[PDB]
Amino acid sequence: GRFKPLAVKKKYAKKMNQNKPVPYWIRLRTGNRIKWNEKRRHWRRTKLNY
Amino acid sequence: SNRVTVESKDIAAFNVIRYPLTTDKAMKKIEENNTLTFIVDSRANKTEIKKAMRKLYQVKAVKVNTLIRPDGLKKAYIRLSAAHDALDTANKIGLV
Amino acid sequence: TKGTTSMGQRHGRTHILCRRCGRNSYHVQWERCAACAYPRASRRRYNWSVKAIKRRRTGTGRCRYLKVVNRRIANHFKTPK
Amino acid sequence: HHMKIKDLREKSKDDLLKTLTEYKKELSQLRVVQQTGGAETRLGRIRPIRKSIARILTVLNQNERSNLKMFYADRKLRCKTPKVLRTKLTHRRRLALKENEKNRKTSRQMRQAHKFPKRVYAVK
RNA sequence: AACGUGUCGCGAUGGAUGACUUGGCUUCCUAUUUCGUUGAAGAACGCAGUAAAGUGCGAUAAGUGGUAUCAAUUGCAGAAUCAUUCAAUUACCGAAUCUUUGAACGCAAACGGCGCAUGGGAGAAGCUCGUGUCAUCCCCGUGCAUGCCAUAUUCUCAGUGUCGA
RNA sequence: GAUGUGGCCUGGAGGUUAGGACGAAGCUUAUGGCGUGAGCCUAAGAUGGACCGGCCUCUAGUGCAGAUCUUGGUUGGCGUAGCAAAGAUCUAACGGAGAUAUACUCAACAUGCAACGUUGGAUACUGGAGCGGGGAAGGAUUUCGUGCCAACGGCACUCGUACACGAGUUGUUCGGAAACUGAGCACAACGUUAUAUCGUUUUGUUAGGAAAGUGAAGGUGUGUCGGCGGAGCUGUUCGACUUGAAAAGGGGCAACAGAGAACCUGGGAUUAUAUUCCAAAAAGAAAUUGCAUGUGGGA
RNA sequence: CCAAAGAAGGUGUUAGCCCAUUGAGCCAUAAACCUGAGCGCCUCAUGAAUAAGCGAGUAGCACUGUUUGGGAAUG
RNA sequence: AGACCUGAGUGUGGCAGGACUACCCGCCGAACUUAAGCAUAUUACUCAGCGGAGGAAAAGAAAACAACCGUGAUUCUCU
Ligand SMILES: [K+]
Ligand SMILES: [K+]
Ligand SMILES: [K+]
Ligand SMILES: [K+]
Ligand SMILES: [Mg+2]
Ligand SMILES: [Mg+2]
Ligand SMILES: [Mg+2]
Ligand SMILES: [Mg+2]
Ligand SMILES: [Mg+2]
Ligand SMILES: [Mg+2]
Ligand SMILES: [Mg+2]
Ligand SMILES: [Mg+2]
Ligand SMILES: [Mg+2]
Ligand SMILES: [Mg+2]
Ligand SMILES: [Mg+2]
Ligand SMILES: [Mg+2]
Ligand SMILES: [Mg+2]
Ligand SMILES: [Mg+2]
Ligand SMILES: [Mg+2]
Ligand SMILES: [Mg+2]
Ligand SMILES: [Mg+2]
Ligand SMILES: [Mg+2]
Ligand SMILES: [Mg+2]
Ligand SMILES: [Mg+2]
Ligand SMILES: [Mg+2]
Ligand SMILES: [Mg+2]
Ligand SMILES: [Mg+2]
Ligand SMILES: [Mg+2]
Ligand SMILES: [Mg+2]
Ligand SMILES: [Mg+2]
Ligand SMILES: [Mg+2]
Ligand SMILES: [Mg+2]
Ligand SMILES: [Mg+2]
Ligand SMILES: [Mg+2]
Ligand SMILES: [Mg+2]
Ligand SMILES: [Mg+2]
Ligand SMILES: [Mg+2]
Ligand SMILES: [Mg+2]
Ligand SMILES: [Mg+2]
Ligand SMILES: [Mg+2]
Ligand SMILES: [Mg+2]
Ligand SMILES: [Mg+2]
Ligand SMILES: [Mg+2]
Ligand SMILES: [Mg+2]
Ligand SMILES: [Mg+2]
Ligand SMILES: [Mg+2]
Ligand SMILES: [Mg+2]
Ligand SMILES: [Mg+2]
Ligand SMILES: [Mg+2]
Ligand SMILES: [Mg+2]
Ligand SMILES: [Mg+2]
Ligand SMILES: [Mg+2]
Ligand SMILES: [Mg+2]
Ligand SMILES: [Mg+2]
Ligand SMILES: [Mg+2]
Ligand SMILES: [Mg+2]
Ligand SMILES: [Mg+2]
Ligand SMILES: [Mg+2]
Ligand SMILES: [Mg+2]
Ligand SMILES: [Mg+2]
Ligand SMILES: [Mg+2]
Ligand SMILES: [Mg+2]
Ligand SMILES: [Mg+2]
Ligand SMILES: [Mg+2]
Ligand code: NA
Ligand code: NA
Ligand code: NA
Ligand SMILES: [Zn+2]
Repeated sequence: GRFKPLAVKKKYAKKMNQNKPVPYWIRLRTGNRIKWNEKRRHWRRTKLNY
Repeated sequence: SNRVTVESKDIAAFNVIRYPLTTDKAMKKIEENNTLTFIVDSRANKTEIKKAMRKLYQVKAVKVNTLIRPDGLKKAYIRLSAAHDALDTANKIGLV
Repeated sequence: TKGTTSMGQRHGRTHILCRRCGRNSYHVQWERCAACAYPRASRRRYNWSVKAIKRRRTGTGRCRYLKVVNRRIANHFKTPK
Repeated sequence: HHMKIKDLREKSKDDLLKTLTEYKKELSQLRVVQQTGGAETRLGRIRPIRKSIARILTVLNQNERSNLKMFYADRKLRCKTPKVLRTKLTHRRRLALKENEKNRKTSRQMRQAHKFPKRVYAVK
């Protein structure tokens, strides 16, 4: 709905900015162990409930 | 005073105004609405955005419309007075 | 009936985010946190859950100041001549 | 094309404050370059400019704190020193007995120590 | 015949075993070794040229300063110098910075809200000669919880308390 | 059930004696030999790539077929049960790799099927208590454009609430707060409790309880006036600065449907927002606060 | 060939001599710490050559309760 | 008038609150279990609960043992 506290809106903003894939150049580093973002979120799978 | 850190009064406007936006919507407002679009400090003020525009760019803002974007940043739609031309100051700013 | 149909009768929230711990355990109606007992001055701490104590104790966060003061103590509060 | 720490230390407050403004303005212009494409040579200048601003502010705050420290080091203004400038140490150490107070003795204790001092001796 | 059965050779699926081990567990020792209203622990936001997590850091934000050390960092890129240093990079630490909070303590709070003092700042109205000054509005600093202790160049008071004028 | 075994096997330790890049451990077997057996040893690898055997003694988390045993994987059932409420789709064209896809023979059928999206037609359904248009709670980018089809949408997809990239949320008047009280809560205060993390706290109302810092009127200065008589003087009105009537009952929260609340049309203004954007002919027309200036009139 | 160094890590197979380690020693230091209670100066302290009392709602005791090995009763 | 007794207001200078809590100090305090049942007892003056410190804490300089040819603050170890 329309209403949300600004603090709640800011928490949802950070979750939106974290919902990104790993950059490709990360996988080319010398001792890299990261292949894909293991904390990817979908609004239909898992809820945040802020 | 228990605060002794040196704070400069001539750099406050640089924190108020962060950087302009160059999206397709932002470029449209420059031409037909004489309006510049900026990303501003999320805790800044419409009154303080107007004063920062005067200090940084020597232009007069007749209206400032603000919104907090879904990513958390604050964006300002700044209309300049008809005396100033938004395209001209956009060229001076460097966004063209 | 109880079960699937009554699951759709659940509306609203009992708990929201807590200002002190951010755990979504702040009882909206009772105005206190189930996890840290905010706004009571002291936090919740029980020996029947040592596992819960280890989740919230010192060192599970940043220790922004404790790291600095430990270095100062280990160096006997060294100061320039 | 940055600021060196050596020549920052022989500048006055006004010259340091004036220099800080120029670097803040230069950084703000470089933020425009970040948004509107921008040559990669220019984008490499952001970090040196940001560190120069930090260097200028470090010198300004070091000078101000040192100056205020000797200003309040006077006999009459010592008790009015702001708590941000007083020695930190530790909460317990600040409240602990000082060596002068911990070593206080009564008149009888002082006389007993002088009358019967501990000796140095050996057995053959 | 066909399904089906059995054996062998070769494949697939499936990840046991061995070797490997910057991890765990257990024991022992050495200390100018023990946080916080001088705002801790914890919690939240943010910070890189490129950066989701993690790590480090706090608008001076993958770091400022100072000592050592001596040419890198490195996925790519960028970078004055090829380096006594003033700018490599690591290590350590005396100097600094340190957003919103939290015992949280001006008042509140699913509110990035609202005050009272006192310092400032910006002010395109108005007055003044674009310069000054500046109402309303706006921004920033500091103080402002309760209790207790001490104190008052000897501060201001109350009591059909006890006196004394 | 007891006992014995220069009886077998496993991980480590103290000794001793050996092996390994000309191939250790592990693994594979119609590889045979030895032992009554537990097992041992050799052969081969068209296996592997770095450690390890024998013997004496020491030591222990030391031997598995089953515990509705634990964890991981696999498996017949099995291309089986089924994927049947909410009536339904047809046609041409365009798009697409998704076709009209062919050794011989062969005019076409009898040898590339079945399935997609869009548009135009056709047919039908929802039938205003709607698979309509807007909101609260809840969700939080699912919104929009472009691209894309590995996984996912239990059939399918060229489509998508999927994936990737890039965008979007604009307010003096709308909702909230600033700024009301309600059922209520419980900070302070006091009391209690070994322990405050307990109790009281709206029946006008805290607390054995000194919780008001606000201020009529005066006196005393200043500023804007007035009248009198001789620009000043006395007295006087009203605002600023410095004597004290009367005001009992501390500070706060709790309604986004109660109370309160100054804006509403037009737009060729978006890919996505709009009583929120529009700029001098504001498309425009208003309404309201807070300060001021000047005019008019009183003081 | 080294060893007052065989020491166990690294390096493309099992390394004393390929690398790093393994020792005398050298350099630099807020305060604190140790040293004829280290050693001077000023200041301030300081040593040596007739009777009376001594801890009160305390100790005990009674009842109750609890605890103790403490039992006609340990706290 | 004033004093001093009691009690207030404000200014000035400070302190408390929270975290940690393995060990330590004070309180509070079960039951499962054992007794082949169970109630005293046991588990146990333990767990859980509430407070408070420190690098340790607590204890500690005899209203102490003994009954000896006597010992001599506290703590800890073997016994
Ligand atoms: K035999
Ligand atoms: K299984
Ligand atoms: K209460
Ligand atoms: K007992
Ligand atoms: Mg809704
Ligand atoms: Mg929500
Ligand atoms: Mg704003
Ligand atoms: Mg808005
Ligand atoms: Mg219900
Ligand atoms: Mg119902
Ligand atoms: Mg409820
Ligand atoms: Mg409520
Ligand atoms: Mg802080
Ligand atoms: Mg507060
Ligand atoms: Mg409070
Ligand atoms: Mg009297
Ligand atoms: Mg073992
Ligand atoms: Mg052997
Ligand atoms: Mg074979
Ligand atoms: Mg076989
Ligand atoms: Mg064997
Ligand atoms: Mg076993
Ligand atoms: Mg088995
Ligand atoms: Mg079974
Ligand atoms: Mg099958
Ligand atoms: Mg079937
Ligand atoms: Mg069925
Ligand atoms: Mg159907
Ligand atoms: Mg059609
Ligand atoms: Mg055909
Ligand atoms: Mg076909
Ligand atoms: Mg019909
Ligand atoms: Mg019908
Ligand atoms: Mg109808
Ligand atoms: Mg409907
Ligand atoms: Mg869509
Ligand atoms: Mg499917
Ligand atoms: Mg998506
Ligand atoms: Mg995106
Ligand atoms: Mg009542
Ligand atoms: Mg009420
Ligand atoms: Mg009240
Ligand atoms: Mg009452
Ligand atoms: Mg309210
Ligand atoms: Mg609601
Ligand atoms: Mg209403
Ligand atoms: Mg409104
Ligand atoms: Mg829409
Ligand atoms: Mg070696
Ligand atoms: Mg050495
Ligand atoms: Mg001496
Ligand atoms: Mg006595
Ligand atoms: Mg008694
Ligand atoms: Mg007992
Ligand atoms: Mg007894
Ligand atoms: Mg008794
Ligand atoms: Mg048991
Ligand atoms: Mg029993
Ligand atoms: Mg039994
Ligand atoms: Mg029983
Ligand atoms: Mg316990
Ligand atoms: Mg000790
Ligand atoms: Mg002690
Ligand atoms: Mg003794
Ligand atoms: Na949850
Ligand atoms: Na069917
Ligand atoms: Na020294
Ligand atoms: Zn909480």
